[PDB]
Amino acid sequence: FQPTNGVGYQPYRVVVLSFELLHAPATVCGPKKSTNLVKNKCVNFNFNG
Amino acid sequence: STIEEQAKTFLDKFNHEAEDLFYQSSLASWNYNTNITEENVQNMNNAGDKWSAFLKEQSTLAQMYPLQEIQNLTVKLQLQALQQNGSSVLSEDKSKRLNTILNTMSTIYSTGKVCNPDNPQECLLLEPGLNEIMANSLDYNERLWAWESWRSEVGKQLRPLYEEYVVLKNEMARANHYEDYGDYWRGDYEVNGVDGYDYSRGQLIEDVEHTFEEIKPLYEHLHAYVRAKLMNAYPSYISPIGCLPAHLLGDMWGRFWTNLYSLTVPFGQKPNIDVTDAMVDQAWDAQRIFKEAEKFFVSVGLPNMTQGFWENSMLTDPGNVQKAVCHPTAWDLGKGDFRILMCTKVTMDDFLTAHHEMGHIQYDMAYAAQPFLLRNGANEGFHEAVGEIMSLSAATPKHLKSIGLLSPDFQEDNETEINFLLKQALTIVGTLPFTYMLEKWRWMVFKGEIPKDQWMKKWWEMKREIVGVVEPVPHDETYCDPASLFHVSNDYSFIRYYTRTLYQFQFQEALCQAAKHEGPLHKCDISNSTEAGQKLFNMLRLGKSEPWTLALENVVGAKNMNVRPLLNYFEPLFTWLKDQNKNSFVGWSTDWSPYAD
Repeated sequence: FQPTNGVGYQPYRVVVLSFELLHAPATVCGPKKSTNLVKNKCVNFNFNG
Repeated sequence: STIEEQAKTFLDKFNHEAEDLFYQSSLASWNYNTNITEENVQNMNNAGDKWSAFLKEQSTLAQMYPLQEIQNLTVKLQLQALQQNGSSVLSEDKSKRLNTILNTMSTIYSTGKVCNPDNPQECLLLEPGLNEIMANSLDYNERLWAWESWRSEVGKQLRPLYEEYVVLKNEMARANHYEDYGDYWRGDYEVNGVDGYDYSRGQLIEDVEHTFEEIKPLYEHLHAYVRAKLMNAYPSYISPIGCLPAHLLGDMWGRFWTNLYSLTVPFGQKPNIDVTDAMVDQAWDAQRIFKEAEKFFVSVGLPNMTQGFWENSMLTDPGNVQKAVCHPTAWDLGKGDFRILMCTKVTMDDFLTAHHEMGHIQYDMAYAAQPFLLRNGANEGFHEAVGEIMSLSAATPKHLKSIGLLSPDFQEDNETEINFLLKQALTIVGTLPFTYMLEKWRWMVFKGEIPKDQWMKKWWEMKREIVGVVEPVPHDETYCDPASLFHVSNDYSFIRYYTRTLYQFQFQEALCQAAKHEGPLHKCDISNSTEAGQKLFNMLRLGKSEPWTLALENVVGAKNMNVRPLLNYFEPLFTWLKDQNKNSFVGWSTDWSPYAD
C-alpha cells in the first residue's frame, strides 16, 4: 500500500453488517423518533406500542 | 494432484510474486526516467537484477513441468512463455560472449561518431548530427560523406561482432529447437494447438513476401515519382532508369522518404493540414490535449481514464532541475498503474503521439484483467497498430473540425488529399520494402544462406532489387551496413514494423466498416462510433490470452495478414502516381550506381 498505488490497489476499509434475527428478543432497532407530544386535542397516538 | 494442477498453482504463485516485483521495477524505472540520477540508476539496477533473477528461477522451476500433458491452453501458453530458457540454453561462457557482443554492438551504434576530414576534432554522432544532415541538408557531398563515414567507422567495427552475434544466436536457437535465430524470432507469431488459427514460422515469411509483392506495383509507381522529383532536384546524380542513391532518401538507410516530401510534394502550394496554430489560439496544452483524447475515446465507447494516471503520469517537461527522457512512452506499471511519460508541446505531432500513447494505455488496461503472463499484446505488431490507428483517427480533418481546431471554412480538395496521401505513403510504405529486404536478409543470415564473403555484396543486391535503391559508393564485406541500423545492432526483430503497419491498416478498415464511414478511407473518422469501440475492445481485452490470428479474424474477418486495406487507403494516391508516372520510368535498374559512370 503506497500513495502512488493504483486506484484498485489503494487500501479500502470495509465493514460487513449481518443483521441476524434469531430467536433471541429483538435488541437493535431504529431511533423510532418520538414525535412532538401534543395534548388536549384529538390525535392518534402510539406510546411504546 | 496432477501435474497440471501443480503447474497451475505454481503459475498462480509466480504471478502473485511477479505483480509486486514488476510493479517495483516499473516504479523504479518511472522514477529514473522522470528524474535521471545516480540513485535512480542504482535502484534501477537493483530492481532489474531482482526481476531477472526471479524470472530465471521461475523459468527453471517451470521447465520441469511437462507441457504435453497440460490440456489447458492458457496454462500451457503461460508455461511456454515462462519455460523459454532463451540464450541461456547455451553454456554460461557462450551466453556471456553473446551478451558482451550485444552490448558492444549497441555501444558502437550509439557511440558511432564520424569526424570530417577537414577537422578531425570536429565529429558528429548519428543523432542528432548525421540524422539531421541526411534528413534536412540537401547537399549530395555532405550526405554521401556522412553515409560512407558512418558505414565505414561503424560497419567495419560491427562486421566481426555482428557475425559472431549472428552465429551465437543461431546456435542458441538450434539448442532452442529452431533452425536459426530467424526462426527463433518467427516463433513469436507462431500459433499451435488451435484448430483453424494455428500459425507457422514460415507462414510469416510467406505472408510478408506475398504482401510485399502485392504492394510492388504501388511501391514501383511511388519510387518512380520520387525518382522523377529527385531528378527535378538532382538531375546529374540520379539516373531515371537506375536505382535511387542510399544517402539521398532522407535518411542513412533510406528507411523513411518523408524527408524527401519537400522534394517530392505533389502540390507545394497547397497548405498542409495543421491545427497547431489553432491550438495556440485556443491555448491548448498537454492537459487539454489529453482531456480531448479522453473525451474522444469516451465517444468511441472506451471507458474514462483513471485519475491516478493524472496523479502519477507526467504531461509536460519536468523543468530543468531534473532531466527526463521526453520520448513518448506508455507505461503499464501493473497493479492498476497506468501512466504516460512524455513532454507534450503545442503541436499536431505531439497531439498525435499523445493519442498514440493513450491508445497504448487503453489497450494495456483492456487486458489488465488477464493474468500477469497474459497482460501483453498478442504480437509485437498489435499494440503499435492500435496506437497508429488512434493517431490516424485523431488526425482526421473531420475530428479537427468537430473539436473546433480546424475551422469549418477550411476546404478539402483533391490536391490537398493527394499531398496528404503521398506524405502518408512516404511515412508508411517508404520503409516497407526496406523492412522486407532487411528482414529477409537477416533471415538468410541467421539461416546461413548468405556467406560472409558476399554478405554486403548480397545486401546491396536486394537494395537494388527489393527497394530499388543503390548504394552511392561500393561497400566491401568489411562494411556492416545492415548493422548500421538500431535493431540489427541491438538484436531487435524488424518485421514488427511491417506486421504492425498491416495490422493497423486492417484494423482501420474494419473500424471504418463498423462505423460505416462514407467517403475515402483516409478521410474515415471513428468519432461518435460506440459500436466500433465496443468491437475493438472485444479483443483488446483479450491481449495475448488468445491467438493473434483469432484476434485479427474477430476484427477484419481474415485470419491472415494482407495489404488490401492499404490498397483501399492508397487507391486515389495509386491512381495519381500512375497518372504522374506516364512520362517517368516505373521501376529501377540494379546495374546502375552513382559510383559507376
